[PDB]
Amino acid sequence: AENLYQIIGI
Amino acid sequence: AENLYQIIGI
Amino acid sequence: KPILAPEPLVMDNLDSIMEQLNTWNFPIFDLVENIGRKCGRILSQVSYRLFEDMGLFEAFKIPIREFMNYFHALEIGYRDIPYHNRIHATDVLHAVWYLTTQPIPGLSTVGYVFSKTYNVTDDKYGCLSGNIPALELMALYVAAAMHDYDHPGRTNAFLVATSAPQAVLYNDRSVLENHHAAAAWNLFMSRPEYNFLINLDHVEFKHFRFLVIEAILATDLKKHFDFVAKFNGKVNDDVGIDWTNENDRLLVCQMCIKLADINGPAKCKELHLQWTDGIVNEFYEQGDEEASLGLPISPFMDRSAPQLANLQESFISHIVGPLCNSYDSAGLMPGKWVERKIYCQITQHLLQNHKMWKKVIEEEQRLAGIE
Amino acid sequence: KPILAPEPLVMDNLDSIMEQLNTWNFPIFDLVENIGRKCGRILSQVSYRLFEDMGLFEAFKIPIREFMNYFHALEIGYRDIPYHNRIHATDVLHAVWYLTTQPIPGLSTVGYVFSKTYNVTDDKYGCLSGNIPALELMALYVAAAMHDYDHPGRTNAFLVATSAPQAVLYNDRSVLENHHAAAAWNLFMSRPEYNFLINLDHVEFKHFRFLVIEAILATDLKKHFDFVAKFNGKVNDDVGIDWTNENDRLLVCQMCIKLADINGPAKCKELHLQWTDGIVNEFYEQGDEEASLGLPISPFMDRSAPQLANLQESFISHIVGPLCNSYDSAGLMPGKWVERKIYCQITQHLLQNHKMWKKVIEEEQRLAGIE
Ligand SMILES: [C][C]N([C][C])C1=[C][C]=C(C2=N[N]C(=O)[C][C]2[C])[C]=C1N([O])=O
Ligand SMILES: [C][C]N([C][C])C1=[C][C]=C(C2=N[N]C(=O)[C][C]2[C])[C]=C1N([O])=O
Ligand SMILES: [Mg+2]
Ligand SMILES: [Mg+2]
Ligand SMILES: [Mn+2]
Ligand SMILES: [Mn+2]
Repeated sequence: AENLYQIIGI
Repeated sequence: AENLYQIIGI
Repeated sequence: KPILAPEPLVMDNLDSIMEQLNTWNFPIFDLVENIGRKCGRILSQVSYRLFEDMGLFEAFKIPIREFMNYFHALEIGYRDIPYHNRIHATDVLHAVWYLTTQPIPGLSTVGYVFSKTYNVTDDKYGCLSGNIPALELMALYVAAAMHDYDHPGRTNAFLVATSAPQAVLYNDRSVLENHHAAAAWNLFMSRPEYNFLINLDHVEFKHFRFLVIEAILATDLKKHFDFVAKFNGKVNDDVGIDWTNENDRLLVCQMCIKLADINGPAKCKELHLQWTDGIVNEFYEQGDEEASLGLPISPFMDRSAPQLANLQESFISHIVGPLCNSYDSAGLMPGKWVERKIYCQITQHLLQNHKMWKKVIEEEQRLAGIE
Repeated sequence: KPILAPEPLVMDNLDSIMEQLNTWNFPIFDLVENIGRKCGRILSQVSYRLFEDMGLFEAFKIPIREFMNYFHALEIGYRDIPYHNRIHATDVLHAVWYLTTQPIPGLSTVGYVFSKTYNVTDDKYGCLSGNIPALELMALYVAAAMHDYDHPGRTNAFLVATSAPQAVLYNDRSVLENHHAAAAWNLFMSRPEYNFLINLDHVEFKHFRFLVIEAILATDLKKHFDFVAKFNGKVNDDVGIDWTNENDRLLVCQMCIKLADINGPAKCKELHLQWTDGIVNEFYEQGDEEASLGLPISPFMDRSAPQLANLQESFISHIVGPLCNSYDSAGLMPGKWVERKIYCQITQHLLQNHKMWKKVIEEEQRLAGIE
């Protein structure tokens, strides 16, 4: 889930 | 050092 | 210009629908339609109902007028953005109330405050209200009411990347959560008419403020995995959760507010779809702003090429899934005995929604492969 | 109204005294007298001298005009309070430069930047500049210049207790350090004429900002023991300090800035006494404000009953002592080989000052007992 973590900022 | 920690906030 | 609450503090026309405050799938949008979008009194009325159910008004001698005035001002503070509006705040407050008050199978119980919808006679169920002091519960409820105050409709990453004034003010460290807590407390301390905690002593007020700030800051998703790891480490310990420890109770309250902030996927199909529509609308607005500013469009925020199913599946499998699993493994998940096994509506709804999103993703992939 | 630097960027009359920038006991107050208290150009001139000695002007193609303008604005930002003024900022910048650049016995060395006062031919000495990249060193120097920007002359506890607007803004979490970093970066980003980092790419600028913010926030004394414990745990590990790890280098820079922020007791007798006089004057002003506000007077802040010797002894034995011991045990403490043993001026000065304060305390106790 690279995109989800990028959105969150992790 | 209760007073010193109180000043620092610890 | 103090934002005073309307003269009728209690609305009788809602007394019927508030009767459904004891169920997880609360028709909040029907309540919004009944009350009216112009007035925006949903959060104040729901908070008043929950406080009456708990009895915190008599426990802490809370003045009704100041409480209603401050919560109406809090409602006014919330912006009319698709997702992070007063409806979300009301939903999170209802969810924290449900998690704290509803019976929990096997939870042993040790002033303290119990809800009027709880059966104390039965010994096979417990509630978090019986292990968490009333002051901490009130702090958790207030923080849930304040969790997303004055939300600008943008994520932390967008604010950091664009060098927004809020990001510079908080040094790119939990910009949204710090802003929410700071604005809420500044509003609380700005007017004497909003001081509904006048009956608390100096030490109790400081402890309440600390608990509210910690709970608000726990809602940040950037530190989600840190909280999950800490909670898992505490639970897997042979000592387990100690309800006589202030730190353990604070961690439990933070986990409750974190779970309630993302409770949308854990609801029924209609509520989950409506919340998903709201959040993707907010994402699309953010992506349009990013395109206007010239920055590359963030994933899932492209209106031209939606990925709603992928976003929901990833969010459920990565964020909501592990959090719900940890909360259930700790033993704090509400449920019922089936005759002995434990049945949880929240977990079943989450599994059903995840299966629905997986089916949608598979269908979309098959359709794309055919073409 | 941009605060532009004076047209002469370099002052020739100081060129002599800057020659003593290579020694720990730098006569900074003599430099203040020479430059003049009205202009307040000490920090800009010292920073320019240090940057020329390192060569960061040519390494990063730093424009001289923007650098001088921003550092003059930073000098103007510092208030004329007894201790946390531009003199303290200059002292901390000089101390971080001394710690990073001066030879360290036994420190192995691995772009990188070396000072013009360092002998690279010798293989028995090392410097932190040979193990820390130039960007990180520049970030550390800038953070030291920004560590106490816009200090109000009051401690964190006073701001939290009095519910100051700064405390409410940052939710009682490192109020002073967050305020300093936020104000410094807002000043940097407010005017194009202060942008001396225009030649850095987007990623490098973000990394530089992150390093500066982390170093500034490390200066908080409320988290002093946390940093000390973390550093001791990292050093006592069999792996030890790894200079190829970004986190280890960040921790080393944070420890350097923390040690430099409280370097006063580690200096000679005259400088230590002057800094002690300044800090106790600031404490007395804070105590007078507390008495005016009706709050109980904090310890060591009562002008009527001074406890300067007790305060200094406690500060040296509890704060400066363990920090210096950890820094020396890590092996980063500057010194010289004596012929093989290591001689450190900083540790000897700290021990002498501690003995002086113990003697003063014993004499005062004996005098009180006689009466
Ligand atoms: C602002 C927090 N966040 C954006 C990063 C976010 C909010 C809401 C939802 C969300 N998604 N699905 C729903 O059903 C409603 C809520 C829980 C997801 C995210 N997220 O992390 O992507
Ligand atoms: C503001 C930080 N602090 C007040 C809590 C403080 C500043 C400076 C000194 C100080 N004392 N002695 C000196 O020689 C000069 C400086 C290092 C001590 C303290 N402190 O923690 O009490
Ligand atoms: Mg939030
Ligand atoms: Mg400081
Ligand atoms: Mn939220
Ligand atoms: Mn300082």
